[PDB]
Amino acid sequence: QMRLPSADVYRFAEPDSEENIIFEEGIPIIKAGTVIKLIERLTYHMYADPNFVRTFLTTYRSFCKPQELLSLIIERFEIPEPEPTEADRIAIENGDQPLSAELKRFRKEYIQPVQLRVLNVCRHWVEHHFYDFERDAYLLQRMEEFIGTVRGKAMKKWVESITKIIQRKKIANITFQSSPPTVEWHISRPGHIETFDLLTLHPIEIARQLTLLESDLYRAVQPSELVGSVWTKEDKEINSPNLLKMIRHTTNLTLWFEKCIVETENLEERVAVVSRIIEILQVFQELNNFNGVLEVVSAMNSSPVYRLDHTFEQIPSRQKKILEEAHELSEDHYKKYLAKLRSINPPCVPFFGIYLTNILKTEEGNPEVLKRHGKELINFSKRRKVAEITGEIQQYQNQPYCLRVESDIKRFFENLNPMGNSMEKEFTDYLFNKSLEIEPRNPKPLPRFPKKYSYPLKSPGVRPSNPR
Amino acid sequence: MTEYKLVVVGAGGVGKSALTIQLIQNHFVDEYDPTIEDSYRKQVVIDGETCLLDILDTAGQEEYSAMRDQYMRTGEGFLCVFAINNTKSFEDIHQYREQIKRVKDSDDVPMVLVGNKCDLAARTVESRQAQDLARSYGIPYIETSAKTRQGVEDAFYTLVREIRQH
Amino acid sequence: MTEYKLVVVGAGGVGKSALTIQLIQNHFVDEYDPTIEDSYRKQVVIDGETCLLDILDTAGQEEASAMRDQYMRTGEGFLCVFAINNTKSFEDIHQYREQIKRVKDSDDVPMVLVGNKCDLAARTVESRQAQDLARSYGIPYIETSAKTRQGVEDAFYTLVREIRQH
Ligand SMILES: Nc1nc2c(ncn2[C@@H]2O[C@H](COP(=O)(O)OP(=O)(O)NP(=O)(O)O)[C@@H](O)[C@H]2O)c(=O)[nH]1
Ligand SMILES: NCC(=O)NC1CCN(Cc2c[nH]c3ccccc23)CC1
Ligand SMILES: [Mg+2]
Repeated sequence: QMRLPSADVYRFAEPDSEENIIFEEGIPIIKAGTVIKLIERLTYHMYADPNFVRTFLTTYRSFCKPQELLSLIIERFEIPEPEPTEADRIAIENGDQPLSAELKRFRKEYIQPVQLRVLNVCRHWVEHHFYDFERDAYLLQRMEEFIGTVRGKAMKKWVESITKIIQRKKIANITFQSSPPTVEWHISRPGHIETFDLLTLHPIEIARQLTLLESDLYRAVQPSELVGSVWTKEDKEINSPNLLKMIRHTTNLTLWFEKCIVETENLEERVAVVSRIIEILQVFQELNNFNGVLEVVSAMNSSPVYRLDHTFEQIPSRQKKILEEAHELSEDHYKKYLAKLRSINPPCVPFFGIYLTNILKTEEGNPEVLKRHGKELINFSKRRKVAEITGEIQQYQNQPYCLRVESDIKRFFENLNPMGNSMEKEFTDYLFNKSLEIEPRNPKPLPRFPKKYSYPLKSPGVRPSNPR
Repeated sequence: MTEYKLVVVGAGGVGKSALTIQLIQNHFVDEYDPTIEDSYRKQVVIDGETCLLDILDTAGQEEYSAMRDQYMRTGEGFLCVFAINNTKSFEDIHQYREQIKRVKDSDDVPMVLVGNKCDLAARTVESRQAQDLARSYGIPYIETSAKTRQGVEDAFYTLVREIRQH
Repeated sequence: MTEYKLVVVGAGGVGKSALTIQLIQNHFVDEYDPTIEDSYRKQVVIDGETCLLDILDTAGQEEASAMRDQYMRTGEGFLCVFAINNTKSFEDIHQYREQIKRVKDSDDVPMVLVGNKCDLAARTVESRQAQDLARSYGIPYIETSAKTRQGVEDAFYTLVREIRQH
């Protein structure tokens, strides 16, 4: 085997024991360890583990500060070379040149791999977790000085590379196989944004533009908004604003669907509205927008809407089936949804809520340290569970949709504001009262109401057209 | 055997999720995984009758406020949780109860008020105010500890009795 | 769903990273940032079945040539890349195939020969020559561009079909 430096002058040479590292039961999986041992394995000389690097840089801030991480990898990087050996001594004493076989082996098989893996940690750090440096200018200065003063031409290529990457990140185009489908119009024509509404825009183009909107919001959520359960803490507006934008858009849409329904007082027109919303749901299923599917299902299951028996009695049979299938996605703790998600061909937009509950329960359900032999080891299997979840999230953020944006329909949906100036409790009561006005409790008789929509209520359907 | 569907509701950011976790988790070790099938299902014996508990806890999803009706509608009994060091969550209890009543279309739904001690900060809701609120609603009051598992069986078992005796 | 461990290998500058990012993100990277070791995941439906692709993007620079045995041991199939405007990278391909065969101690390892940068006119390796090599290994040859997305899906999905039929 190969000789390491003294543990007194290089801390990362301590032998593994159950007092500093614990493995799970073809490289090993770590269950717990000290920071030193975690960093040693993060940059081991034998094998690379890129999934371990992603797990560590995602979750380390719960057991170690950024300034201290940088100090520790700078320390791991400066490896002391060995002294000349006996065969080297004897050669020099005859004026010959030493073979230096063990020093050359130590450089090639220990120092060089450990130093590249340290640089690789730095590369991933800067390239995928640059917010540590945005929120701390001193940390960035140290990183630049560390990288900028690495001598030795074995490292030169990656040192020049990481310098350029850090400089780009500081100041800071899609290809498809197919062409995107033609944008579909119904009663509202291009540019006539004042006429835009649920029944005047084409239901295909509604689902498409909402899908693009929600996909952009989904793809914008970074793991810094999730780790530490920070979207639930007092500072969640600072720490999780892209996550909260997404959730609030989802809530707006749901309330907009509820409002469209219960503010349509005429029963025949309301059935048209409910039927159109179910047609939009169908296109969501088509486009794999599960966030949109659950927006619609949440609206149907809300209190103001779920009780409208007279309206749902008159819904076409085929659409009760579509809505009932979509609702079954959520039964049994989202059993069928999880299955469907893990079987589709992306792009998709997942439903974020499930991930949120799983991350939070994992963080509250597991101890942050393990006590072994009077030592406090960092419980790393807990951090791997959390990074497993964030890795699933990131996987569905890679694939873009092949759909044209229509700016005006996008702007219309971005600016939707069902609640207006009212608080949630007032607005929620308003919706429920409207529901009791337009379909009173039994045995009070079912009133009649005049029509509000002047234009035709016939759905143009959810099969796409295609002119030349 | 009978299956009860319980729903935990209440304000987020104050340790609500400790309840279901401490209930289910092999409460003599800690390696917890919410991902796996039936880490929310639990066979128990309550008053000699064996039954199966199905716990829906959507902690973390509190900002999806338009999804509450859908989640609540699935349940036969409700655990209404506040944190004893957070007055806001205590005052929110009223709106949660009015919302439950509305999606069940009923004025007596089986529910329990649960005051949860989630750390070592100072109590700001006294037992007395909580008892009085619980008495005014006609429901049981139970206090639990998020560290020591105290009161966690009592909270769920009480709710099952509340369902059985409806 | 089945998981497949793919590994992309080849000289430095041939486009291993550009291919993988094109596949994963539909985006073409113009900068040349030397890889040490990158990892990616892709859920995709191939021939009617759903599978999870675990793609490992490797270093092509000669400085990291002593760190290959570790990733060749885990990979289930290999994407052997060279650039058609680079004769030296084509000559290096022989050496990757030899090293894989040794490390995995098999003569039947799933791989695909990929000749990248086919969007360029100035070609110095001829298709015939590359194809001759591919037949002697008993593997398919596919020309790709990471810039125009030509052949990219074809290469990765072909390799997956071979791991399936292993
Ligand atoms: N015109 C053209 N340029 C390409 C193509 N693929 C890669 N390049 C360019 O070639 C350079 C090297 O690409 P890169 O993917 O970094 O190569 P690599 O094989 O990953 N090298 P390394 O092993 O050092 O990681 C970049 O400038 C990239 O833009 C291609 O298909 N066409
Ligand atoms: N059997 C009494 C009864 O009201 N049955 C149904 C009648 C109409 N309805 C259908 C419905 C409304 N909103 C939904 C949301 C999801 C799945 C079905 C529905 C729900 C209940
Ligand atoms: Mg590369």
